[PDB]
Amino acid sequence: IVGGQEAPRSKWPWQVSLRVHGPYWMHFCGGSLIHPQWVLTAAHCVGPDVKDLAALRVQLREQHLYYQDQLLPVSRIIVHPQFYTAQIGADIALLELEEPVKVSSHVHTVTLPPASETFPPGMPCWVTGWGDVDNDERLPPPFPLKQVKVPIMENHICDAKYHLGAYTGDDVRIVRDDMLCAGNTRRDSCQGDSGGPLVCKVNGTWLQAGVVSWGEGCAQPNRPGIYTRVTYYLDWIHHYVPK
Ligand SMILES: NCc1cccc(C2CCN(C(=O)c3cccc(-c4cccc([B@@-]5(O)Oc6ccc(C(=O)N7CCC(c8cccc(CN)c8)CC7)cc6O5)c4)c3)CC2)c1
Repeated sequence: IVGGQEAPRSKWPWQVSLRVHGPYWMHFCGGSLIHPQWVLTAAHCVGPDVKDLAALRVQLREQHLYYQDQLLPVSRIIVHPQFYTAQIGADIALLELEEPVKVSSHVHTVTLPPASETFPPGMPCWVTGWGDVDNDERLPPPFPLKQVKVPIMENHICDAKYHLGAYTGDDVRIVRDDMLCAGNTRRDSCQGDSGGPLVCKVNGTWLQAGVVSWGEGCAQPNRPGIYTRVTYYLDWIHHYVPK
């Protein structure tokens, strides 16, 4: 997370950290709890190639990475079958946990948007995670969960911005219809936040609008952050995750 601030303990109780086995169980991507056995994340965090499940674990909401880890194993990685790269799209995946988690005020699910919600500009939305605090700047220890309020840009503004300073033909779409843009040069996600949630408050409920997907660097001029658009993938999600 670039810009913004350390998150409060009572906020983002759905935030998840994904961990890869090595010298230590290292954070590489975010996720969100959308059901007691289901984490929603980005496909590029776990694919496109098939990983060893035993090398992957999940950590539920933690104010600081590593200090009070209670890792949780994973029984299934479902990755969207359209997925090959983030730039093409369908950068969305699901993790099933070996057990259902227990829900509380500290730790509970996020609500998915109804298919009609467009998330127009001037909606207040926050993105969260333990990723880099700028281009090539690691989040320093003690690795607090960060948040930043990001302005949503309409898809067509954002596509056009990605064409400024580019050779790519204006008619050749870069920001796709299954994607969502937010951020500016002060406020953005970065590496390490991929797979975590962009959430927007609507009628006093938090809805996850996006999954942190990609961008040309972080908080770079004319390069807003790009997120997978959750509305686009509800039917796919619901094929696996009960209502
Ligand atoms: N601010 C929002 C935000 C949120 C989260 C994360 C980000 C980051 C996204 C990635 N970043 C980019 O700037 C970026 C931007 C655009 C495109 C890319 C990108 C472009 C093309 C490919 C990829 B890649 O992710 O997709 C890949 C597919 C394959 C490979 C690979 O295996 N190699 C590359 C090709 C190499 C190669 C070269 C020559 C010949 C061969 C054949 N033997 C093979 C071999 C290694 C490597 C790959 O990298 C990424 C990266 C940094 C910031 C941003």
